[PDB]
Amino acid sequence: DNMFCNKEYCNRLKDENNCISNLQVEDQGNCDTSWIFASKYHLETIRCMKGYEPTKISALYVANCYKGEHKDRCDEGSSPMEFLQIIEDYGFLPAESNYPYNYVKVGEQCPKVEDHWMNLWDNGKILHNKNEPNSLDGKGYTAYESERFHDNMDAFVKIIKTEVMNKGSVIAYIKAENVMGYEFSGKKVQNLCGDDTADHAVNIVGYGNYVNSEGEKKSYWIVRNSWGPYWGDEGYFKVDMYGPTHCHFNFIHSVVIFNVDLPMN
Ligand SMILES: [Ca+2]
Ligand SMILES: [Ca+2]
Ligand SMILES: [Cl-]
Repeated sequence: DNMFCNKEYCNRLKDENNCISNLQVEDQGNCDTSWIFASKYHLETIRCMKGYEPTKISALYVANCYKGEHKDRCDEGSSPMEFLQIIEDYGFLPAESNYPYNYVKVGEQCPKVEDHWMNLWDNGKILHNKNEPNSLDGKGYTAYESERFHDNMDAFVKIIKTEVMNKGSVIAYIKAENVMGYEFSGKKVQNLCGDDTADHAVNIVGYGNYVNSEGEKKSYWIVRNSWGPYWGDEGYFKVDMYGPTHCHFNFIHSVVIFNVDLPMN
C-alpha cells in the first residue's frame, strides 16, 4: 500500500491487487461526457479507499437523469458541480452493469430504476458542513486553480498529492486540444503548457520523479483519460508537473475534490 503510494511516488496501477487497478479505462465515444467519467471515477476511487469493490458507476444514468429544462447532453459538457447536484436530486447511482454506456444513448429518457439494480450511493452523503470561519465552505466540492497558485506551485502539487493518496484520485481539467498531438501515443513524459481555459475532465491518479531529455530532475502526474484503452499509454499518460519554464499557464488548469461521508465497508 504505502510502497505503491507515498509522498514521492504513487502508482497504484503497479499493484495488480489494488482495487483502483481493477477500475478499467472507459471510452466516452463521441459525446462530451468526460465530466461524468472523471467525476464518477473520483467516487469509484473513494469507494475503493473505503474498502468497497471496484464496481463501476453508470455514466449513462448520470447523463440522462436530471431535473429542469431539456439539455444537450451529447454536444455540451457540464461540470463536477452539476454531477453532485444530480446525485443530490436522485439519490441513486446505478451500476454500469444495470445501465451500460453507449454514447449513442446519451440524451435518451432517464430509465426507471429496476428492483434488482445496485445503488452505489447507498449510505453516501455529500458533506455541506460549515466548519471554516467563512461562509464559502460546505459546497460539497473544493476546487483549486493553477493560475491562482502561479507563485506557489509547490503548494498546488502538495494539495494534489495528498488527495491522490487519501481519496485515490482528483478530478482535473485540461484543454482537450493539448493531448491531441501525435506524440501523446506512447510512454514518454509529455511536457507542455496549458491554455487560459479548459474543456475536458480527466483524473490525476499518481505521480513520480524522472529525468527529462535535457538531463533535468523533474516530476510527472499520471493522468487517466476516458478515450478508451488504446489512447495514449493504455488509456493514461504522464505529464511534467511544471512544464516548460516559459509557460504562462500550467497544463493542469484546475482540480476538484468531492467532500463525502461514506462508511468503511
Ligand atoms: Ca494549447
Ligand atoms: Ca484563465
Ligand atoms: Cl446534445
